[PDB]
Amino acid sequence: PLKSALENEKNLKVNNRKLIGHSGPVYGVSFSDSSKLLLSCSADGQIRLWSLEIWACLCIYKAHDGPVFRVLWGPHGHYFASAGWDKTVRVFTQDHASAVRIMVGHDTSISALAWHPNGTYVFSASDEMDKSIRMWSVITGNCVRIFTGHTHYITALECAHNGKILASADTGGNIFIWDIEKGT
Amino acid sequence: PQPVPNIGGAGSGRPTYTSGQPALPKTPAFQLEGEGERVLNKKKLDELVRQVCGNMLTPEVEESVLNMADAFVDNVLHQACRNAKERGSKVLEIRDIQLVLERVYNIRIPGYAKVQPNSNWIKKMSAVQAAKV
Amino acid sequence: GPKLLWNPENVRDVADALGITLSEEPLRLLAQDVEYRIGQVIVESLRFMRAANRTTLTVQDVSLALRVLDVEPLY
Amino acid sequence: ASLREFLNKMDDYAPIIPDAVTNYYMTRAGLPPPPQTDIRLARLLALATQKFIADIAADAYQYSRIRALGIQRPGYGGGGQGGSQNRTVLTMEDLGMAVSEFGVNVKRSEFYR
Amino acid sequence: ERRLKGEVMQLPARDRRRIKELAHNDFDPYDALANVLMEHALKMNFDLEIRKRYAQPLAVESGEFPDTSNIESRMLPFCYEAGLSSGHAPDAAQFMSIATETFIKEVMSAIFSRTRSNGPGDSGSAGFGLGSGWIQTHRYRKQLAKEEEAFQRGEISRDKMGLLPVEAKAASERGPLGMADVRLALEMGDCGLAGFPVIVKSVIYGWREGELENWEDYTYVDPSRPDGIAIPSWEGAEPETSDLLNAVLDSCLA
Amino acid sequence: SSRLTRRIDANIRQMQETRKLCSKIGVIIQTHPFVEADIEPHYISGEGPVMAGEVCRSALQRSVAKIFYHAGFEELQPSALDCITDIASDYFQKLVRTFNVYREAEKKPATGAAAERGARFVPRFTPEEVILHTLDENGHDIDSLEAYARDEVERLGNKLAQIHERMKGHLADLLR
Amino acid sequence: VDSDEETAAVMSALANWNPQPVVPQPVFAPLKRQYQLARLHEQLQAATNGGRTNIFKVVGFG
Amino acid sequence: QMMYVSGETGEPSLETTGIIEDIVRQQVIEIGLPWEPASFYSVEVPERQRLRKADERTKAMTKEEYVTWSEFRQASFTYRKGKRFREWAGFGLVTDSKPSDDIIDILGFLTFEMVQTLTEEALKIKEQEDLHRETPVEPRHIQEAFRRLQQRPKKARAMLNGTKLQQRTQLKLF
Amino acid sequence: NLNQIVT
Amino acid sequence: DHMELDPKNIYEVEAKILLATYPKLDLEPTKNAEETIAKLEKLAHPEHSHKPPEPKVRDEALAAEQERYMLTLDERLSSKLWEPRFERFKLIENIKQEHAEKKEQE
Amino acid sequence: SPRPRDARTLELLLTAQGVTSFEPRVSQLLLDFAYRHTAAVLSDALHLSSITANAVALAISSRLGYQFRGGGGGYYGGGGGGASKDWMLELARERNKVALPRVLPSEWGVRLPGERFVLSGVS
Repeated sequence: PLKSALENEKNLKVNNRKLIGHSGPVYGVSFSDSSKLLLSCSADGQIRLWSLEIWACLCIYKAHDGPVFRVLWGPHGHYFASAGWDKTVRVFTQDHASAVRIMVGHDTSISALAWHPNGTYVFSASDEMDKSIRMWSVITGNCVRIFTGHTHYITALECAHNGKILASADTGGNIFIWDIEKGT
Repeated sequence: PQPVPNIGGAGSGRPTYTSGQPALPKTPAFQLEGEGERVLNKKKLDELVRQVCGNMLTPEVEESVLNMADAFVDNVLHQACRNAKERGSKVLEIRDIQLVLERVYNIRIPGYAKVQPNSNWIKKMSAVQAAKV
Repeated sequence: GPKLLWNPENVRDVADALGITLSEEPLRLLAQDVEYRIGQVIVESLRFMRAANRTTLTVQDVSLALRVLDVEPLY
Repeated sequence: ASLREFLNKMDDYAPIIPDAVTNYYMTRAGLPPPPQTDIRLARLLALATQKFIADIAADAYQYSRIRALGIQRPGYGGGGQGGSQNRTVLTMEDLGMAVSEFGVNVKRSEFYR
Repeated sequence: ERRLKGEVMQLPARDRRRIKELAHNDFDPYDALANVLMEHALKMNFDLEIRKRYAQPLAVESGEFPDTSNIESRMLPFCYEAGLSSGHAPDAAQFMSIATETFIKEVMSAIFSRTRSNGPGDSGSAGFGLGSGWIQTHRYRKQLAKEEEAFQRGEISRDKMGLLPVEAKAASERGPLGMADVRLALEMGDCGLAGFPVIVKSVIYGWREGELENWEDYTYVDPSRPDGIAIPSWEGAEPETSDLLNAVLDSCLA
Repeated sequence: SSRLTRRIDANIRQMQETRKLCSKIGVIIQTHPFVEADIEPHYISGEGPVMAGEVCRSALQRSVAKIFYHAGFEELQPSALDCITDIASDYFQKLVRTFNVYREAEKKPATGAAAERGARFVPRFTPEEVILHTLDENGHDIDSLEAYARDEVERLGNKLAQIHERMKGHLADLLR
Repeated sequence: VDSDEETAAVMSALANWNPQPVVPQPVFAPLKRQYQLARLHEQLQAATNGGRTNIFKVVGFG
Repeated sequence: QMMYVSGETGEPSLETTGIIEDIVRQQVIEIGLPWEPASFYSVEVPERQRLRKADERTKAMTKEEYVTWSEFRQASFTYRKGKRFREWAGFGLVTDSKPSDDIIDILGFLTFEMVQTLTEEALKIKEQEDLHRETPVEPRHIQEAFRRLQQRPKKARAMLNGTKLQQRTQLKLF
Repeated sequence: NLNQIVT
Repeated sequence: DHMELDPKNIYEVEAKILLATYPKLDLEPTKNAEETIAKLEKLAHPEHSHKPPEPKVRDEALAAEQERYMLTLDERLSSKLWEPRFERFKLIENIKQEHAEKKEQE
Repeated sequence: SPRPRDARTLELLLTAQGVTSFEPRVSQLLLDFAYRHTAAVLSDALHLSSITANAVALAISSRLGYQFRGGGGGYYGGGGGGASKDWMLELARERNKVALPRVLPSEWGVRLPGERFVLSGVS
């Protein structure tokens, strides 16, 4: 059974639950660093934060024009990032209603996101006429590395636990393994 | 005779010796009342707001409204001038502005003065109907 | 102009419905624009389909693509 | 005419829309179903939907009736043999004529070649 | 892959030829970007007249709503851009000013009607008349009806602007229109700004209302609360002369 | 089941009976009563709604067809019915979204008596205002809905009963 | 008419499709920036005499 | 005359009557029952503020003013003016020749109400404008009244909610 | 030669 | 080639430039939130360490009236109640230079 | 079974782009969309006028002011809303100039925004 903190819900017997409140298709879900908080993003253009102890929404974030495609908690779970249709990468903290960092420079929609294990860098990938991967610093908001070579739509990004290697995959069946410090 | 304006492009009011004059020029417009236009243009928006809601805007909304007015004018004029040039005209007329305003924005201002199918379409429809029975 | 995937006879039929007579150049221009709009719709539809981790295209994806482009919906 | 009295009289004003449809579409829009939402609010929403549909029906029946030279309007392809007997048929033309007043376009092609 | 052959061979030869001819297209040099890129990186001298469009302040810069004179100043460069060498009709600027006022009034009315309630009634000379009005609440309706009947009997008097006591009381409680109302109204529809995406994107991407004033306003996660939330209740080198240089530069900028 | 859900079935039944009388009069043909079928027994794991799009769309289509038969039609084109069903689904979702948008609005500063009590922020719209704004935004108001659900269908029923009595009298005279 | 060759040609042609536009897609920005940049360009063109004069030149070592 | 009956006792200028005539002409050019419940069947069997203000003004009127009001009440576009009205409205340019007289009577009934509504709204706008500053009606008041009369009920745009589409319609017939 | 451009 | 840089090669070029500007990065990971807080404190940049901005904000009469009255029907002085660019003189100088050059040819 | 041309063509084009399956009613949706677009464009071009190519181009340009601000355009291509890149760069410059918020280890993961911006008292 799943447990609820509400007095009326004391000793309730169910092992699955529903979170309702988005108005369009949901495209991302992210557990926070037991997990207490959930983040979701939808085609309606909003980001929602849910409590898994009372099973209700706490806050809505509305910094996007158009659909949001991906949302991700940070490695330790206070900052988070989001990206979608309007080509911009946004970084928030759960403390503030407005995004604290804006990342500009992709020429197309964003299709993948990833964090660095130290919590100070982010990775993004775009599609179509601009199939590149960009590395962003969170202190300044600028781009520090560009990786090029993919010719198909990119589906996944992943950084190694040692902070030195990057991996990407596309719809052609290839997986690219990159050195981060050399950019090769 | 009829008062006549200044033409030529040389300029008027220059205190020099290049005097040249018309038989009867038109008196320049002037006012000596006390209520200037530079101040009434700063209350026109308040007058409009009074009209609709029947100051009343924060500093951050008036800026957006003024941007709206600028963009509307510099947009309608651009479309209307090209439309006028399309149909073989050397001047801009109210009809072009009216067409743009009515077809792009649904705005109608009073007081300033059909398609049918041809035989091929009818033949195709007759063929389809005959096939359907 | 280029070679067109869309047949100008479709445009000629549409103009027939409204009693209009077209020349060659405007006909080719309209056909080219229709082809380009079809391409745009397909691109957006595939974007929405891939955002959901799928290889099957549904009517919902096309409807979302039309909604994002400011097009009047079809029912 | 108070809202409290109307909501208290919701027993007599329930629409013909089943509760399952109401729950499904409320969930799609983002509202949890009447177990957590008041049943009267859901009934009110369904009643508004029924009223809207009945308006759109009364028009398009008016359009069908005033229609009873003489060729169809392009862009409303549909139908077969045309029904039978002197019966009133709901056609694409009348529905399009009616819903154009609500801001909806339903135009299609008649043939495809 | 044996079904693709059948699908392709079900097309008639004309369609197959038309499809195959696409290979003759000379790819996409996209050289047309150049003009766009350039946009970002005896006779009459019409350029001299056209360059006069940038010598007048914008409404946002001067703080003045556009009028007939400003629109007249704007018209002629547009006419010379398009090849209209005879200018414009004498009566066009007044028409344009009327249209601009109508457009702004429509936008503002649409925004106001979605965030306000309890406006003046149709008792006389004040209200929305035969246009679109606001919503009312039960208590306001009851009091307004009572006061209208009382005034008709001659026991009540309006103020200098012609409002009844309930209407004046309701009006006094309203405030100036803020950005939160605009943001809420833009979530309901276009409001007439479909052709002005920059205004909408400026509204959406900005700071929230009241956010910069209350920078350190925080709540906390508390599962034991009703909503799960707890509310707390070289000469002159730069480093040694930067301040003096900043003072001088601030004086220059004024 | 309600006073409104009833009397619509009565109106439709009266329409069918009078149409049978018309058929006989014209002769000087047979219709079946309307019945709604239910689903087979179903089980759900946990507390939540049944998310089956096909069955819900079919039930909505049945409701729309009943309303359109009440309007006065006798035959239909399948594409038109599909179009109107799609429009109805879109309208319902729009209405619910409007309610949610008004309910979850940003707060506003407190003033007057509330401020004197120490409050800093208050809800932008009251619970009554949320509902009134939703109905107004989607083209309705309490008086219109109450009139529709309380008087119009009853007036139609009385008119139908009068017409049926007149037709019965006409047929009785004709046979004699 | 070989069916395999025809299928290969048709699919290869359809895989490389890339339509061209009739008019370019507009790019949007605020009016204030456009007016300001136009004014700055006018002033700088007047100052430099159309590029015939280098006003940024430095003679000496400071 | 039509304006005079509707509470406009001043002397309107040429521009005001010109704009009013323009609006009325545009409306005229733009312009049991078949859809009753009896139509549900294939057999048919034969069966079997304005007023109060006007009254107050009339009471306040004198004998001569009342006589003038009564005489002016009978103004008409079409009465004894069939040829003039048909030429004015361009009947042959929008419809086949010689519509019946019933159409002419109905159009005469409608134009009077058009003018009356316009005048009554313009007077209220003028009074509200006069109050805030501290003569007859002018073209800008008529413009404001026309802008008010062209607004449509919210039921006609409910299907555009949540989207960024522009509403485009025809000329409303007030 | 991108190397020459960068240099 | 035509232009110095071909647009299709822009990204690659940009990439190389970045490699020459940030040859070293801080790639060592952290084990808990305290270490991340310390790292964010340590890597602060002055150019990105400002405070949030401030909110947007909004007798001589007789002499002025007499002066305004005395300026009635004035073409230029009335409007005021001045950046000389010498455009005409520069144009005249350009024309004179061009004419002298043309004459020298013959 | 009968099937119109341009429908087989649209389906073959979809297959060539990597779509392994699609619902039957996508082709007719696309065909009807093309019909509507053509009708609207040429109805616009009729009023600006025999119709020339300049009228068609002007109608297309006018329509491009309020719709079709998407597609897969890249460098200075009007996609994703059509916003200029310099404007976005200056907005980013304004935003990224502020210092990152200061968080203590005891409020990391538990602190929320202000009361004005959270969903309290909503039931």
